[PDB]
Amino acid sequence: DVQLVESGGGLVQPGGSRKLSCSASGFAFSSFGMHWVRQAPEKGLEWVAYISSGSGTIYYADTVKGRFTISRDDPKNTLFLQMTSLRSEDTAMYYCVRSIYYYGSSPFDFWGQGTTLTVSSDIVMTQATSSVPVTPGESVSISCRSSKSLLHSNGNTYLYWFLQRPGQSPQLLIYRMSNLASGVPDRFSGSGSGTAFTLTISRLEAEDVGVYYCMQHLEYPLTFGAGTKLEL
Amino acid sequence: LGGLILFGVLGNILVILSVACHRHLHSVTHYYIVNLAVADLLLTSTVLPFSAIFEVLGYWAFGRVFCNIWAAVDVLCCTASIMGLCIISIDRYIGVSYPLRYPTIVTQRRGLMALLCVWALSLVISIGPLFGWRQPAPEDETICQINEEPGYVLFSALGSFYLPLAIILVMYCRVYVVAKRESKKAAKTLGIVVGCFVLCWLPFFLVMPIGSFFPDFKPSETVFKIVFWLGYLNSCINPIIYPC
Amino acid sequence: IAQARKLVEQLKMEANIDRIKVSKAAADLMAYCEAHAKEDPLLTPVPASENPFR
Amino acid sequence: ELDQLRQEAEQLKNQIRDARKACADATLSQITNNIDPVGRIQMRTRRTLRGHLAKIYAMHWGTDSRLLVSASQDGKLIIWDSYTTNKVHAIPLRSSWVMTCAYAPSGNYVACGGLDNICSIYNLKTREGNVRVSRELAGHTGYLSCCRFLDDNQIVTSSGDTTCALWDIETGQQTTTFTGHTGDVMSLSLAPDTRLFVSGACDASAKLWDVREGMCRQTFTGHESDINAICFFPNGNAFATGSDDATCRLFDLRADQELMTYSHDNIICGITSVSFSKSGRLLLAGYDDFNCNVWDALKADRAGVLAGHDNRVSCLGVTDDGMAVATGSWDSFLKIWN
Amino acid sequence: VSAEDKAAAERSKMIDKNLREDGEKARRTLRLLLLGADNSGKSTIVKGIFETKFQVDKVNFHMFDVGRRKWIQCFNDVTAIIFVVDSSDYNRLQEALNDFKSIWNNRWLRTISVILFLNKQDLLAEKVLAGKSKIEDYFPEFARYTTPDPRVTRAKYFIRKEFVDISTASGDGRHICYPHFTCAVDTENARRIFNDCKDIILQMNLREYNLV
Ligand SMILES: CS(=O)(=O)Nc1c(O)ccc2c1CCC[C@@H]2C1=NCCN1
Repeated sequence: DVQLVESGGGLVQPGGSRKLSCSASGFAFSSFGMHWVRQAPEKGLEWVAYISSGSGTIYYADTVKGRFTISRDDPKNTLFLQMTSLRSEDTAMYYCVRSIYYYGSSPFDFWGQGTTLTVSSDIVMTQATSSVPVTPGESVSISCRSSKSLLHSNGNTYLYWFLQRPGQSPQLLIYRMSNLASGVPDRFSGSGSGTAFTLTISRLEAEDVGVYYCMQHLEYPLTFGAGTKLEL
Repeated sequence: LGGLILFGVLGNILVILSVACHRHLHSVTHYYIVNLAVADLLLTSTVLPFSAIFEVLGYWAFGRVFCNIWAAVDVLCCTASIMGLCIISIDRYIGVSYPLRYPTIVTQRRGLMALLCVWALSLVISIGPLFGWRQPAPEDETICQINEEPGYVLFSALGSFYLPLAIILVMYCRVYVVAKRESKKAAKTLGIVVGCFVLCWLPFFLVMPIGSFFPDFKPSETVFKIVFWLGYLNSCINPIIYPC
Repeated sequence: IAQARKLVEQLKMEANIDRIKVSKAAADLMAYCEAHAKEDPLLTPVPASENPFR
Repeated sequence: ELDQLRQEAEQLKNQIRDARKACADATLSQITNNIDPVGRIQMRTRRTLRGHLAKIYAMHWGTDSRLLVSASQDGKLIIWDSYTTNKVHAIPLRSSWVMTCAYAPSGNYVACGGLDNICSIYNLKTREGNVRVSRELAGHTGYLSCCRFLDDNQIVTSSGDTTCALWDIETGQQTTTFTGHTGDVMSLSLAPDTRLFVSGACDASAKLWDVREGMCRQTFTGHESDINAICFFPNGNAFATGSDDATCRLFDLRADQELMTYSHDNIICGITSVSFSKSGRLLLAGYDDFNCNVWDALKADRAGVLAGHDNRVSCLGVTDDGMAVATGSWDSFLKIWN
Repeated sequence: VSAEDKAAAERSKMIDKNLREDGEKARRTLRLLLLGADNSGKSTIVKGIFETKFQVDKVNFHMFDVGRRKWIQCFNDVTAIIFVVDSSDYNRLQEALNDFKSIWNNRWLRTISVILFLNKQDLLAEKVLAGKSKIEDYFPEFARYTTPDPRVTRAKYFIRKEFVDISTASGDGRHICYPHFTCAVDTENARRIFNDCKDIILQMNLREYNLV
């Protein structure tokens, strides 16, 4: 029922302008904060921008600050990203991600599809492993490291795990380093302490291959990991 | 001296706390009492200590730059208090003449507009001397004198006391008419409310234009100080009677 | 008429309950209270470090 | 026939009274006469929750001891994060007249009800991101005064039609009806094991019901007015009732009789809410004289007063870990005490 | 201190704004508690729990009919109670007087004013003119009562005098009864309720401002 469709993209000359649109359906779009996150054609996920619920708070990445403007039209249930002076490094696939923030909520739970765009300090998240060959039925573990401790004074360790299957948008697996996302099989577990976390999957099956990303939500900008690629 | 400042600040702080302590103070009629208490608190906390130090020492100590600001914050606070009394009277008149249409007339997003307009007019009146319209300052910085420029004195006195006074009198006369018609209890209350304001502010705002425009009838300095401190007395007395 | 029959049936059902002495039940309640004295944050003040509400 | 049945009922009641008398050798006061007094207890308002614009009627703590739910006359059911005083949720109610609210032990559902004779159950965990109504239990012919969850699918409600009900939320129809009260049932308290519960009514009577079979096992009397609040002891072997006669009473299930009465000459006002501490040593009683009292449940001595409400105290609860006490009132403010 | 905590606080502030908006919207409505008894005709006095909303002079009134011992404490903040009495039936008149006395002396309704509606005055006039039933049979005090058809006026004033005698006793002036005589075909009941509510709110405002 929940659907985030995206329109725009395509070929853009350098220095031009382009407006990407994200149409929401099946959920209360007014109460969800929204993010734009881009993935390079052969690299990991890059957080672009964030607009709060009611447009009361807006954040941008320093790479796109000044050139990108994010906005939302609640009555039309639409999200807009207006981009000007597009460099050749801005070619990517953009996703609009919903995220609602209250006690016990699961941000980044639903990711939209991708819209392509071809243009002709920060906390560092480290994924030492870049490719792990695995066989079905064997339990494996993906390790991730943080330059700064993601543990907060309130007891929450703001670490999120995402899985991107070949040809599909990312989906949330584990949020805040321990909690399991709804609809995700119990074969996934997340553990670890400040600056060092692990994601253990037992009885690996099909459709679990792909890229695994560790993201931090301790403070903006939001930074991902390199991405550990599990392949048969 | 200091006892008056303590009494006024304590009364205003207590009023501010007591309004927020209960949710029955969600209507605009309590927002207005909060505005009055805030104006009197600001007055008795900032302006009044400097005036008492001026009366004790007999000379300015903070310097010409830091005493010319004291000649504007005092005006701003006093005008804010007087216009707070004016808007309280207007609110009471609207609530008495239109009982069941009061919620749809005096509404938030409009009571707040009146609350902001009061301070806007207060600052408009008070930024007169700071921008230049004032008497030529004396060379000696150890002395600090009021702005007796005739045009500014006339304009400030008018728009700070006489314009609010007419509105207060008209609104409370109509309130008294309705109260006696709808049924001596109201007479005493309205008499006290109007009498405190008049007995506190009328002497000063009468002897100021008299001394500004009729130097032959210029009063003494002692009565000048007395009528100067009557406004401070009003600021200290307002939380005693208006919340109750 | 059936209401009285239902009432007497209920009274007979409630009259067959085996009852222990008041002393034994009071002793059990006192023992339960004593066994959990250290686990009650309200009975004894908790240091501000462990207090969730500051 | 009628006279014979009435005489038999009188004889049975006399036999029950004699049996209760025979099983009363000592008293709770005598046994706990040598116990160490609790002392002076002075809780302070750690948090104050504002946002309700009318009288607050019910309040229930979550099982995590951090989230709570409150219901007010403004048609609002507000779910608060007690640690940061952040309004997690605000639910508009179809009927503005609500007297009870409940929090599911799993935390996935909340319930409310009142003069509309309906028990509305709202699901908190939906993909749409908004709180929708999951079920509307109907069948009571009177106003609902209390409701408590057993599972995510079973709820026990008490109504003003002198009956209690155990429902099935999935099907939406009553699975058990508990009858025997003559007046309106005002409160109910589930046992810690959730195998039994107790219901107090306006006939100055409390009844112990077995959830499985669905019949009254024991009846407790001793109050002289309507019973407004009832709460189970932590071990499930006793319970406490508050009534309009300005008294609280402790009843023991195994002794089947009253143990202690908590009252004072100064207090002449009825009890609106009652609760127990985690250890059971403290009995929290909310009154309508604008303040709450703390009783030494083993010595019947007032150990402290929770003051700071400027109107009648309506609801009063204690967290599952015993950290704090939440007290609501008719001044639209609910406070947290530690 | 944390980004998610900041976003949660912003959500809480948005919820606060919505709650204040709804409260401001709801403060512009006056709520009436409709009481009485069966055969009194309370349902047609104005042309779980039953609710009705009617508008007059850009003012909205909400009338609630429940169906008065335990739930009535939920109505301790209504603007007024509309009590409807059928004055034609002398058999139930003492019951109506007892019910009105119970409502008036309730501890949760000590500040609520009552708008009494003596319904079905035409039937009372017909019964008085017929003479088959006499008021003095049920109320012996009617024999020596004189009005300030004359008999119909005397009976109506005696009934209103009994109700006002109940009202003024133990009233202390904190709430005022507003008696009215109404028939089934009457259509000015909304205007009467409007005027009485205006008087009640005016008295509330005067008491708030420390006036009379
Ligand atoms: C009279 S004026 O045109 O010079 N401006 C003015 C005012 O309206 C209102 C109070 C005042 C002043 C100035 C001097 C301070 C004087 C005052 N402050 C405390 C009590 N009285």
